[PDB]
Amino acid sequence: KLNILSLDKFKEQEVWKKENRLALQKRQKQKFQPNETILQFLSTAWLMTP
Amino acid sequence: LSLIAAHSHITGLGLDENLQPRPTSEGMVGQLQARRAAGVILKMVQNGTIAGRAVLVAGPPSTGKTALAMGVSQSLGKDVPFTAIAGSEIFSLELSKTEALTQAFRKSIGIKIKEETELIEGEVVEIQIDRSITGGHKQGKLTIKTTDMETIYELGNKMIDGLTKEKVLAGDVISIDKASGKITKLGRSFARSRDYDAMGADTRFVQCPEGELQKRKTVVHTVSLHEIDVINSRTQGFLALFTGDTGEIRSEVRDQINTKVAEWKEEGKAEIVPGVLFIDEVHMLDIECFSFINRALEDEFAPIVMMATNRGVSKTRGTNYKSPHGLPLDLLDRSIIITTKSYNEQEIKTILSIRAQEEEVELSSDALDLLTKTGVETSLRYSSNLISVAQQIAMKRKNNTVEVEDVKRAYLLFLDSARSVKYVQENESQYIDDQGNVQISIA
Ligand SMILES: Nc1ncnc2c1ncn2[C@@H]1O[C@H](COP(=O)(O)OP(=O)(O)O)[C@@H](O)[C@H]1O
Ligand SMILES: [Mg+2]
Repeated sequence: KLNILSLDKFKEQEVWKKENRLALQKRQKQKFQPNETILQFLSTAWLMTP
Repeated sequence: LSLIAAHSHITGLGLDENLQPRPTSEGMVGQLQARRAAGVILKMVQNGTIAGRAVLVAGPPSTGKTALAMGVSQSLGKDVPFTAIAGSEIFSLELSKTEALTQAFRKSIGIKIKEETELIEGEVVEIQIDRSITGGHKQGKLTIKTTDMETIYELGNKMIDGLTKEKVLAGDVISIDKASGKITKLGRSFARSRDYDAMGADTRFVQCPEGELQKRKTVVHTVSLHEIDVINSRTQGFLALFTGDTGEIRSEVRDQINTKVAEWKEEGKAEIVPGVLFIDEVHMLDIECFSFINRALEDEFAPIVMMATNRGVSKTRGTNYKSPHGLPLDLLDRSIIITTKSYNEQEIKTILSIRAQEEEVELSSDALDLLTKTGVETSLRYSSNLISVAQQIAMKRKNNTVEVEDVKRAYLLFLDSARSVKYVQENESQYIDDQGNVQISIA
């Protein structure tokens, strides 16, 4: 019983660690200016019908 | 960019696989011994092993020595340097004679460095550049497609700046060099959605590229040894490549460049392609130039030098004694002489016909016979020059062919050397003599 308790605790800890690593990577990927206005230029192929 | 010039009618030496000169091929007529010798020198240059040989072309005027040189140059083709200079070009004011000769010699040796580069080619799908106003951060992604694959690239700052400068749009097929970073707009894939300005300026569509988006290609950089010397002489030598004003490059630079290029060859980085240096009217060179040529031919990085002379025995410039070819015996001892002879009537006729074909002048048979007789009588070049004037006279007559009367009119209007000499001797009082006397009045 005690070992099952410890095992579920360890599983939760491992899931938390992996998710936190993924979140840190995502936060690293999102490096940009905070809450600033942005000017965007877009060009794309546009389909046409009569 | 070229026009119909004197030697524009020859595309090579016209030789068989066994170096036997054809009777008439690639624009050259006759000169069988001379053409065979020129072919031997051609094979010597193409082998690339024999260094610093000197070859002389001697003979009377209008015997085809410069034509022989042009034939050798045409047989060499591109990728093999050919430096055509005159004896008058050496005497400069910013450089010494030895320095000018050194630069001319080094202009004939080419260095090829081959590099492999990665090229991205495709038709753009979507371009998107996001930049903050009053901010330096820029973020952008593009989707470049090919017939078999499509992908999205998230761009760094420099690529974003380059694409913004190049004015890339959706309907653009462009190439990206991952090393250099230049963007080349090859063409358009479709129209620009019918905006007002630039309505129909993109009609010339180009096909979408096919295959792997990122493909490797090889690029060859060909630069002469003199250019490397000028680049490494000073920091501003790169400008000197175009402006001139190279100065007198210090000998240590040339020695170090020689060592570095030898190391490059031993390493396989660079391929050395030696060429031919051709000096028109070498009799104009000073004796100092001939001595320097004597010594500089012994260098391992020297080209093959060919010279043209027609002076026979004449006074070498810078000295007071006559020499067999206008050249000192020291230079004659280390040079092989190929000779040229006067042309027969038939050879003159076929050269005239070749020139008429090149000048797009249609000559009648009788007109060609008259031109051949005139050329034998007066000069080959005289008849060659008369062809075009006869064509113009025929055009004035509104006729598409040159007849005997047109050639007669051209002969009457334009004189040869002999007729001018006769008219001068008959009327000597009407011209200024060497003693500075002339009669202006007629009474
Ligand atoms: N063997 C030849 N074959 C074809 N054309 C020739 C030949 N020899 C001379 N010519 C022509 O006659 C002219 C002679 O010019 P050039 O070679 O400069 O005379 P030179 O030999 O006195 O320098 C050139 O325009 C050339 O086209
Ligand atoms: Mg000549």
